[PDB]
Amino acid sequence: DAFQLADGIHYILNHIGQLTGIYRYKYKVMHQIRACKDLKHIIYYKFNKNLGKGPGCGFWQPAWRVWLNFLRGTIPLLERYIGNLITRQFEGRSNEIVKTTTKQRLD
Amino acid sequence: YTPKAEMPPEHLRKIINTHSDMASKMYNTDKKAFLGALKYLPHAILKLLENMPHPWEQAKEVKVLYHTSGAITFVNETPRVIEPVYTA
Amino acid sequence: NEPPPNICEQCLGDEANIRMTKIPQGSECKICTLPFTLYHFKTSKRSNNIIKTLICVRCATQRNICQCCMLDSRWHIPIQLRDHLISLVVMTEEAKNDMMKRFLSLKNVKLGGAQITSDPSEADNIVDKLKNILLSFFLYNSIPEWKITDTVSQLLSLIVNHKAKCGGLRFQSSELGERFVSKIFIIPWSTAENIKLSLSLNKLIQLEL
Amino acid sequence: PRIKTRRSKPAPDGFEKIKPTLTDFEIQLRDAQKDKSSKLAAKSNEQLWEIMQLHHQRSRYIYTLYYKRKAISKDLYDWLIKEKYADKLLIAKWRKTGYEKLCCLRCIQKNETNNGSTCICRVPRAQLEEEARKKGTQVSFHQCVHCGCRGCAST
RNA sequence: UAAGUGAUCUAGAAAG
RNA sequence: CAGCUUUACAGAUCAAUGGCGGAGGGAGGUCAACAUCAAGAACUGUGGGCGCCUAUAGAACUUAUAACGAACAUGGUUCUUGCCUUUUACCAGAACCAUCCGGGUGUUGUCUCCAUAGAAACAGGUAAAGCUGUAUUUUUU
Ligand SMILES: [Mg+2]
Ligand SMILES: [Zn+2]
Ligand SMILES: [Zn+2]
Ligand SMILES: [Zn+2]
Ligand SMILES: [Zn+2]
Repeated sequence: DAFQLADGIHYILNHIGQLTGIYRYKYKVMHQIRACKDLKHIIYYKFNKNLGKGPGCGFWQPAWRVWLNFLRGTIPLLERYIGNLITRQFEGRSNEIVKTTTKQRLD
Repeated sequence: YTPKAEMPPEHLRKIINTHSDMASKMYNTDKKAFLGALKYLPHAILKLLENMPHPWEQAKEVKVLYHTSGAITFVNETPRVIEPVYTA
Repeated sequence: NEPPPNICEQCLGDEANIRMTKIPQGSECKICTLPFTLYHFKTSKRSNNIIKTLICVRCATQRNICQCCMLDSRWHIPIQLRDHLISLVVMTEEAKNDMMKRFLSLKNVKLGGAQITSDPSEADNIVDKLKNILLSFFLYNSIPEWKITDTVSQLLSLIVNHKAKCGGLRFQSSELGERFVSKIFIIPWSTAENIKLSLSLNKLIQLEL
Repeated sequence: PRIKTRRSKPAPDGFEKIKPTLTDFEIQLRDAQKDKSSKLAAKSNEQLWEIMQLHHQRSRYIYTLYYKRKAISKDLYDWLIKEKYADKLLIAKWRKTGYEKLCCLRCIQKNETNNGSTCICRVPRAQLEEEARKKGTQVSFHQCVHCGCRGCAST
């Protein structure tokens, strides 16, 4: 149903965290996840005032917005990262220079 | 200069379908293109997500750019609204 | 910074305007396998198939050759042949190795002969020197079959072994053969003694292996 | 066409008459939109070309009925335009001079092309042929790589 | 004659 | 119901002077290219007076619980923290910095959809729109 679809979307956006590992690989998505959770808490309490506890709360908007904004940051990072990887695959580095500012190797 | 040709969606669909079972020396370059496209796949994702049809909408038509190789497809339009109306 | 493309007159075309695109580090040169700018031109607008440059400018300079034709810049002869001529009046040894070829390319010595071709002085002198220097039926009794075939045609499947020297021509028509006989190197049907002996020897040779 | 979602009213008056003509087109499109395992670049291109032609044809039919024949209401035409059926830009181009026989819009995007010019299809057969004659060679090009358009020109 | 209102960190994946 | 200024009007002599004049589009595209948008509350020229005063002027946009966003991401660098004990990946604050998702404004250029006139005022009318008016001591009885 349309309502069901909406609810599903909402679930996805809140549950990104559980639904699929992004956080594993980049653990600042954790902030985003937290924000989403907070929104859910707020939104659900607003939405289920006189109405009781259960699934079927739509109103995915703020969560969606949050995810969009998160994606903004990634765009850049991914373009450096993924792009770099593809470059490597086509043309794979010549003479890298290690860096002694590392704790290891300094001494 | 002169704007982009509004292509038919049919063409796009056909292109997409062709690059499913892609394993000939034909489209060697298309594979390369696809590989390259990872660069912009997150951008594409962001776009598509942004255009998500809202629950007051059965199905949104949306502007689309796509590499003629079939490697990547960006939803092009950026969805703006009359704020109060949107809120309502 | 980049040097210019060295494309010959016959290479490039017969027209007073050609448009080409440069593709910086387009392909690796065939000699050196080292990135370089591809120029590729279409000769006449509509005449099919492009003419991409196959070698790096440096390599061309070294060999003194068209970047498309792979022929001498001056005389338009294959590198071997041009070099061979010079030798006759020393040739280049392109080192066919992954690493070494690149090194060779980067060297700037004009490999071998190229110098002579480049200079009006030297090329001309060489030319002068060269000038001076210059100034059914079996078949029996080396030359190629494409010549034999031509000869046959003129006279009007054609098997010929060379170790044997025994050419069994089979026109498969009584008309062609009877025309062939009248219109006319021993040629029977399906110093003569010496010839016979030689033939026999050849046959023996063929048959021992 | 797009999918109906109660956005625009089902159709104006004379759609029932033309619908069966432009519903043949849909079938053709469907046949086109799929894995024809072309196994070959030229062959692959051909299907795309065919698709393009089909797209053009429907628009032409619509255009023809609305402008040249003038047998369809303005409102209906507008509705069609709004829907994905016709191509609006293409129609506009057709309406303009020198672009009446026009394979597709991207054959006259001068920006696109490597050499700053239009597609060859736009050259009238006459001129190319003449050039060929002058040269020595026969007729040089058959169809462009954007869309199959043997002699697109208005002549 | 007057107690007892509210402040609530976190949060996993790889390689080693 | 008077007066003057403008349109809509004949037929003028058409000087006189004005004003509309090298008199020729409009509406728009999830269309471009360029310029420019954090600075002494901050703008740009113009001459003149001689890098600064004095007149001219112009001025679109963004700003006072300070900003192009009633919107909010991510990087990089140091410093300090926290989980920790290897790093990435992280905690959270700071300072510089960048990237990004966007935004205007102006000028062109295009794309689309609708359209087509090269001359009218004066003497004053006809009709309609803008404003003013309603003799006995200081204005004109
Ligand atoms: Mg170790
Ligand atoms: Zn040449
Ligand atoms: Zn065409
Ligand atoms: Zn075309
Ligand atoms: Zn064409």
